[PDB]
Amino acid sequence: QISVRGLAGVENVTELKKNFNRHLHFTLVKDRNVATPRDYYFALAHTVRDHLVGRWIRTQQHYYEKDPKRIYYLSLEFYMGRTLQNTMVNLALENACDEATYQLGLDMEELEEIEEDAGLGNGGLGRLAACFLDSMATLGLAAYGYGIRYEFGIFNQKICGGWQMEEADDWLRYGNPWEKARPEFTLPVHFYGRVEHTSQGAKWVDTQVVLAMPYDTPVPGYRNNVVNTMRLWSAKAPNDFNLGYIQAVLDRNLAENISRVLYPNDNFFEGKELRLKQEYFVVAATLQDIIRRFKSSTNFDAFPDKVAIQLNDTHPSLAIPELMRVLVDLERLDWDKAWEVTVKTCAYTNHTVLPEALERWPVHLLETLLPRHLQIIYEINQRFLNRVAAAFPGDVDRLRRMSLVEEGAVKRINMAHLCIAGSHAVNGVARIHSEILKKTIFKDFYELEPHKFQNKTNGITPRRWLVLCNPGLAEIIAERIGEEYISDLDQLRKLLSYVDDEAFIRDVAKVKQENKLKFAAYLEREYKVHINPNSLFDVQVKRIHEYKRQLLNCLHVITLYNRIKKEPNKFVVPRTVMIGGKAAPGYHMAKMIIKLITAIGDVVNHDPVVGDRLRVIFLENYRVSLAEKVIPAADLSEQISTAGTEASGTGNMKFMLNGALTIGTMDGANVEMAEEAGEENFFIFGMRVEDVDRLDQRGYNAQEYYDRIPELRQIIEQLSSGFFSPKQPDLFKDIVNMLMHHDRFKVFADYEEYVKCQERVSALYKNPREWTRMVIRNIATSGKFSSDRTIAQYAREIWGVEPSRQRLPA
Amino acid sequence: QISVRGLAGVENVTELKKNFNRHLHFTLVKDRNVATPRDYYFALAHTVRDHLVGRWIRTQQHYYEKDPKRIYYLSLEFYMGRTLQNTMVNLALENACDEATYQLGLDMEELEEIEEDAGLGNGGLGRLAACFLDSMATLGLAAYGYGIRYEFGIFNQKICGGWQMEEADDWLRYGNPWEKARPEFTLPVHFYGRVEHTSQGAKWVDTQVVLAMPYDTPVPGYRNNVVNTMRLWSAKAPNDFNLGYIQAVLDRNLAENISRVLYPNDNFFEGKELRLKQEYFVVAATLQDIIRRFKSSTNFDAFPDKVAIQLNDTHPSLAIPELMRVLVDLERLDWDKAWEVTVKTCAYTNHTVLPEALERWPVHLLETLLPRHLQIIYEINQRFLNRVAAAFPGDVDRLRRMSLVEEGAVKRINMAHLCIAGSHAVNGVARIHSEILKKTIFKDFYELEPHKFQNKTNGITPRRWLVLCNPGLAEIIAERIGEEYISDLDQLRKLLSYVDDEAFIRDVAKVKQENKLKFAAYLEREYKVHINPNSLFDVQVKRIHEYKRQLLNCLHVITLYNRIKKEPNKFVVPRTVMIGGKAAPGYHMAKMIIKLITAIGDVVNHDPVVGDRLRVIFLENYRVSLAEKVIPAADLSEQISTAGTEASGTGNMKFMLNGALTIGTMDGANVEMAEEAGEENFFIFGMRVEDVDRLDQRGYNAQEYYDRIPELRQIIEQLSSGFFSPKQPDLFKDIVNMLMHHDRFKVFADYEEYVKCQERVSALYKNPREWTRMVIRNIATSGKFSSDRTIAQYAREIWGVEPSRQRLPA
Ligand SMILES: O=c1[nH]c(=O)n([C@@H]2O[C@H](CO)[C@@H](O)[C@H](O)[C@H]2O)c(=O)[nH]1
Ligand SMILES: O=c1[nH]c(=O)n([C@@H]2O[C@H](CO)[C@@H](O)[C@H](O)[C@H]2O)c(=O)[nH]1
Ligand SMILES: O=c1[nH]c(=O)n([C@@H]2O[C@H](CO)[C@@H](O)[C@H](O)[C@H]2O)c(=O)[nH]1
Ligand SMILES: O=c1[nH]c(=O)n([C@@H]2O[C@H](CO)[C@@H](O)[C@H](O)[C@H]2O)c(=O)[nH]1
Repeated sequence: QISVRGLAGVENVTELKKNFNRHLHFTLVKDRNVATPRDYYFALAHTVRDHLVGRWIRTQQHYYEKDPKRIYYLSLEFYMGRTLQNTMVNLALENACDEATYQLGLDMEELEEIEEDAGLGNGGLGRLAACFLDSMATLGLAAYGYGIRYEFGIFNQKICGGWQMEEADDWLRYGNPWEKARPEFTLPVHFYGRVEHTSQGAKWVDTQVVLAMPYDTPVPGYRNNVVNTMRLWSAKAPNDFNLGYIQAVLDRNLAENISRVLYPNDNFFEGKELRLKQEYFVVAATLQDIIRRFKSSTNFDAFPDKVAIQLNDTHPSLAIPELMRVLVDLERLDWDKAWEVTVKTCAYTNHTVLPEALERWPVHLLETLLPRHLQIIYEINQRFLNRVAAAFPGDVDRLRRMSLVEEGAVKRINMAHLCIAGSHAVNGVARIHSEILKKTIFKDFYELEPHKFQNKTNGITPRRWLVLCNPGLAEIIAERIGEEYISDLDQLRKLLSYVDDEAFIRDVAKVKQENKLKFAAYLEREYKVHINPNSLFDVQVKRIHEYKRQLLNCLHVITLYNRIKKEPNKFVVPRTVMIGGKAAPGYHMAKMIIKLITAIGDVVNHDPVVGDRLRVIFLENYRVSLAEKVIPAADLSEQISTAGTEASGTGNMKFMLNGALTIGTMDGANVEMAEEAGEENFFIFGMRVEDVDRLDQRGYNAQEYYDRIPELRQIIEQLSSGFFSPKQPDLFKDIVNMLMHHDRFKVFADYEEYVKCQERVSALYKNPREWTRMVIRNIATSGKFSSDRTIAQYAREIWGVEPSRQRLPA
Repeated sequence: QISVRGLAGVENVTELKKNFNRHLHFTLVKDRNVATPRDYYFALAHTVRDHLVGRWIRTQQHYYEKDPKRIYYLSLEFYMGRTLQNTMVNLALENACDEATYQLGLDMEELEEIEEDAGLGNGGLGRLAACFLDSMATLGLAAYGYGIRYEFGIFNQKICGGWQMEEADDWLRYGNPWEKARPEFTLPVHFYGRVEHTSQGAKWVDTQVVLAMPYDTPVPGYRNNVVNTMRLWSAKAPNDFNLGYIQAVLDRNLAENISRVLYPNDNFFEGKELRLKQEYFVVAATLQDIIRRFKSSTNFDAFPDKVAIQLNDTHPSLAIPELMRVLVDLERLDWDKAWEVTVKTCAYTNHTVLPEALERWPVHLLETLLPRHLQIIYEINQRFLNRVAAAFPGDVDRLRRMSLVEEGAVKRINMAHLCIAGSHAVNGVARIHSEILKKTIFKDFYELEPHKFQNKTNGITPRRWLVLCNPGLAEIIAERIGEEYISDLDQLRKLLSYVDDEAFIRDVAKVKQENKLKFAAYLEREYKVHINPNSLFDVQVKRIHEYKRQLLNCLHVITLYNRIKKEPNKFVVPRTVMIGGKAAPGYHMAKMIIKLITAIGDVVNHDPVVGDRLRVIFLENYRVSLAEKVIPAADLSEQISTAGTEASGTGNMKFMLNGALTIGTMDGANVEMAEEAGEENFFIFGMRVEDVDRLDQRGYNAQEYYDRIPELRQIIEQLSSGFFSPKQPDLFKDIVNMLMHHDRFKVFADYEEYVKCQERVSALYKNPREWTRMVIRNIATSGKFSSDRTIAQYAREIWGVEPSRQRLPA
């Protein structure tokens, strides 16, 4: 059908059809008479999977032959989403499979919707790991993703009575055709026990054993025949476990609960023992696997030359003391040599400066669960502080500020300090974020070892986030500049010479209108809700959090509603405001924000006077697959976090690449996006980081804004009086109280400028031609935000390896 | 290689090899360089499985087209063992696969040993269900086996310090290539709740829901292209289950524990709630499946004409009240009509008369877990007793004896009485057993409804128990009379005309010697233990129980040892005594019997004076796969249960079919075996049932035997003094006490005759030629014990269907 989807050759279509029928018969054990849509989906999945195996086997054989330096990306989250379409795109099989299924009398798009999302992540951090794996394979790096195979991923969100309800994400229910169990590589992981100090070295004994069984999933690079591996560990009890008889067998569940479920917290630390076990479980199994592969290449001096370990946040921070344990206790290396190897092998990526998100584990927990690691951490701390004392003699406060051990109510271990001390590189995820790290929270560390600190601005993969979710846009672009940009996004700059091209302007606007019509139809199909496709699609999708300020968006929506009610027969640019995202189960305020959104919609969407001029819809169960649908249909991207709180943001990049203009604060990657496109082509507003600091020094008083802004006062009075909750007048009392007395994120402070800025947005939308020309200027300069650029920087500046765009023989 | 293993055609061997390589590549994702023996086993399993699918799909389509009466065999146990070789045998692919793997440079026998046994059963009862499925498919019946897919089957037995140690049987660890999940047929099962009586009928509400997910396994008939289905249910929690968040997800384990593990009790009732849940779980899911299939053929009058439900023991007895519940509460049929349909649909098989094995569930348990079923059971009881009262006016004691409800400490429901009342046929499993049912335990019921009682003597499948485990014997037999006997075992009688044939006599003896050499080698291979292949292989394998009297065997062994020590230089026929079997985890006496066996071996096997004249070995982890190895190598089969206790026995039939002579009591099927072969060709000894009754009436006093038999007294004194347990002199005090003061099975009473009989056995073994001629007379008359004969009788006399030997187009 479309160019960028590859060729539909005669031979290939014929081959695909016969293999599809073979799998339906032999694999699914069914015939066309009793086969269900799900049966057809699996028949197609197995058919596409077959095309991966050959490349998968030779890629790994290749690495064995060439023995290049290996990159190990450790993360407790991999937000993969669906795999079928992504695999077809990277193998250039989309059109052939589309044709083949068509001839079999089937609609491939219908079958694609049957696949469950692999929701092994919460949001940005988990998605970043997924985009990175794609880019590493596309850049020919010998990379491996290591994580946990959660039985239950992020919960499915249901909205009942306007409230969020959570239900288990049993994604493995019907089976996963993409994974391959490798029980032959099962490894033992130890817990509890005690430390014995013998003649030669310490020994960790009397431990409880839990087995780690790996499951491998293929990660195909973009049309380069490279297929890397994502290995996820599953917990298994040993057969002699607890061995009444029946009860002993049933208690196996205890040990296996380790890989049962993903903790649903986004940017928030919850110090639960089960979480600590998950963190050590992935680290312990992964390192044994790494060392095994290394020995199968005694000379640990060359370990850093053949191995690079990237820690995604502090979640896998235990890799540092665990590597020391193995080298010192098992391999018998002297401490100094072991430490040298560890530091040169490990690199750490920091993701958010919010204090409530930092991992600080109680010493009593580590003491009971990992006694040897606690001892190693104390020793690391002792030697690190000796270095600090020698560099800054007499600076006693610096010593306590930098310690890995925090004193107080309960002693805790600051995992971020542990990661900085044991890594040769520490990076932030956006220029402004990395600068904040050096200027504030890690100032002491930067002064001691300035060379360790770097910046690696985040990115997104243009495969899933353009070609896959927005084929129409990828096509009109390819028509003008070719297909090379798909793996070299910087080439999009060539589109700048088309900003005045009437044909192009018209095509860009047509693609957007088509995406909006498709999404508008989807809303009625699966969610039965009417919306006007001619309105401006104003969307904010991301996890619900106070710092992301979905509340500021709500205030604007209510402002628009009150203005309309005041002057009913006055023209206003029609808008469909869409807000979506999940709230962590125990985050009360976030759950109240969701209720507020649906409550506003209940009032606005049923007011006769408003008509189709304003609609407020809450996008239920926002996840990767839904993002792929709504982002291509958006006109306006809301990135309005308080300056200095959003480390980077990645959703913002997805919107920019798909033809939406951005309204946001100078926070995270927004700053670099505006810099790339030009501030005149971005809708910037609000306080800058410096402004926020000035306000804090002075003392933030929300009352002041309430007293001086009539429109704001009206809104707060409506909320307090029960205007949006008739049967429950004080339902939103907690929200009003927080906004008025303890708003850590200064919602009111940016209210006026935000509303003003939104007016400028509506003004531009009234001029279709100029709105589109600004869109083109955004798409044309979004190249810097490809994760291929990000990974190339990690490879050269941190891992010490060169990326390759060379194809492998298929 | 051998005739009975089919042809190794040029085309087929070529096809098998390419498909084997295809699976190793695409299915296992490996190459010949990294493939392990397990990888090769799976490659072979998937290759053979492919040959099943076509026949499986058309067999089921066939039943849909012809709509024959369906037979549903409900059992909580299906002791299947391995599936690879059995599948090749029934598809006539053994030689082709042997050749194909040979050419690939692989040993098929080595690969077959890699497959895990499907140990979803405890012993005879579970194995009977497995043999039955094979015969039903071979006889072309539209039959379905319904059970539970236990995650953990019967525990693996380890012997440590002479004691039994149990370890979890994680048989699904590496995956099961034979099963096919059918999540599309997932059904809800209800528990707890309460009963609401409305205007029209009662309603079961406020229940907890557990999902039942079916897994289908193919059951191939012998070379007739028929492939039936064994459907096993797995428990799954609903996604809204219990929906802190984390804990709610982790608590899903509670509900899913239902299908977690098989209760390891053999011939013993343990009234645990979890077991009751398993029993209802299988019954509830199965009946919904049956009714669905029935409606997809309103007219429940014809239900009994299209459906037959066979209850294997009382374990699935809840099918009766559950069928009534559905018909009355859901379909709205009047009670009388519903009862008529139920009785005509259900048939019940009784398996043992031991009182401790009878299921008698506490009313308080049924009251809380299945409130509606308890009400239905009371109503059934009320109407049944009204019938009894009318038939035997004034016989008040008969009323209390026949009640389904037992009064006393705690009220209980006698499930056997429930089954008799609600079934149109009740059968015993051996002639003597069925007679005992009518004369004793079910006398009252027989007098009320004599027509209901029948006999169906057990049998074993000649496919697994001859062709598969003893190809050498099947071959020399085929050479003389053809291959027809494999599916018509009665033809073995033709071998009687070869009893004087010198060539045949020599071949029979050669095959046995070969089997013994092979087994003797196996013992050293996997268990490192030396034995003399020239000795008489005396074996007793079956679950450890007091009624089976492994203790009587022990007394004989010790007698032989004491006699040798007394007259060292006197000649005696060499023997290797082998005893094997598992003991239920909580059965103390059985565990003590195992310890006694190993203790005897410790003394006997290391006594210089004995030499290789006597060896005592305990066969560890006795299971189906081990039975297939030891039975073909046996010379003497020990079937020595106290007369009247072994309902039938089936191991006895396996030994008779494989060339071993039998020493046993006139109990269970032993009586019919001796009758078929002729008492002169059997080694019968001990009390008959009538003798046991006389002793009980008089009062059994073990002391008498001890006082009058010097050799017996010596043995008991050795046991008491610590002769077999030096470091622990009183280790066997419990055994001696039981034998002397409360032996329910009269071990001493049969001691003298047993030892005398064993002397006659040794006398015959000294004459190779005559021993073999007697063996031939046994094999020649073992035809009656084929499960094909058993199933043909069930089909004609109970289910109302005609068996067919017609092939289906492949
Ligand atoms: O994901 C979450 N983010 C949050 O900000 N919180 C918040 O943490 C605060 C510090 O303990 C509490 O005071 C708040 O009541 C709580 O909502 C959560 O409980 N969960
Ligand atoms: O637990 C967390 N979850 C997250 O999603 N993040 C996020 O990681 C992203 C990738 O670097 C950043 O772009 C986001 O700004 C950050 O909030 C965190 O920093 N921490
Ligand atoms: O499988 C088993 N078979 C048994 O015979 N027993 C027996 O049941 C008897 C009745 O309660 C007890 O008195 C015995 O001590 C026990 O070993 C078991 O505990 N388990
Ligand atoms: O729990 C039980 N397990 C058993 O193995 N049996 C057995 O079932 C067999 C098949 O009918 C019989 O041949 C055995 O004699 C009987 O003990 C029972 O009767 N009960």
